[PDB]
Amino acid sequence: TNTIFKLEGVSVLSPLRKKLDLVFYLSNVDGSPVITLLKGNDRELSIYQLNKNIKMASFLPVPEKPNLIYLFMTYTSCEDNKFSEPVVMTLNKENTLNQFKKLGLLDSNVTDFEKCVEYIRKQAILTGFKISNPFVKINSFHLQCHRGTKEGTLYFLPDHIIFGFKKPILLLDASDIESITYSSITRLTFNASLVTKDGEKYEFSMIDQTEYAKIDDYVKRK
Repeated sequence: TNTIFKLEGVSVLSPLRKKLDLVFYLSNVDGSPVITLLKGNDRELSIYQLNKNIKMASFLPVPEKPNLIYLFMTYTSCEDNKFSEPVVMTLNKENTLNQFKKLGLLDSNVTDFEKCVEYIRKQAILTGFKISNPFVKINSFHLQCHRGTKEGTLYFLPDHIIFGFKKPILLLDASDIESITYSSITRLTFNASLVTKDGEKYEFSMIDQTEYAKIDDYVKRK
């Protein structure tokens, strides 16, 4: 089989929480790309034909941890229907650079992790899908809030909103948002309820009051 690249000892959070080895390879059958996540020789997760099965994929910042990055991917199905929740992995930036150097993908004098991101994004286009990098000409933002008693991170991306990363991880299409309603408004926080075109309602609470303008602008985009 044609292996394109690998990363050893990646910290996967969803749809399982385990350190796993990532292998990106092309199927011998039709050349379509595959990702598999290994523990020893055991394929814990595999997603085939990424060119058809990845619904969205993005690099996302880890709040308060600039040395790390998330790679987030949603998929139509996986090997043996083992899981449905989105793939969320944490990459250590410097480790990724070190691994890419040892695979001969980057020169030893390269110091910018964004060169790793560039490589990975180009491997996706070469194989028929797209991994975005919205935080590196539209302004994306993220913030901490609750979806009840549990804190999470709300990401506002050009085409999607994500609330992560405890189960169930929420992904909404921006174009599906019908309205926003503000409630429990105080000097410190407000609550926001997003209603989609299908009439469904998504309630977020305890958002810092300073986030109002960005959120209101976002929903008014277009």
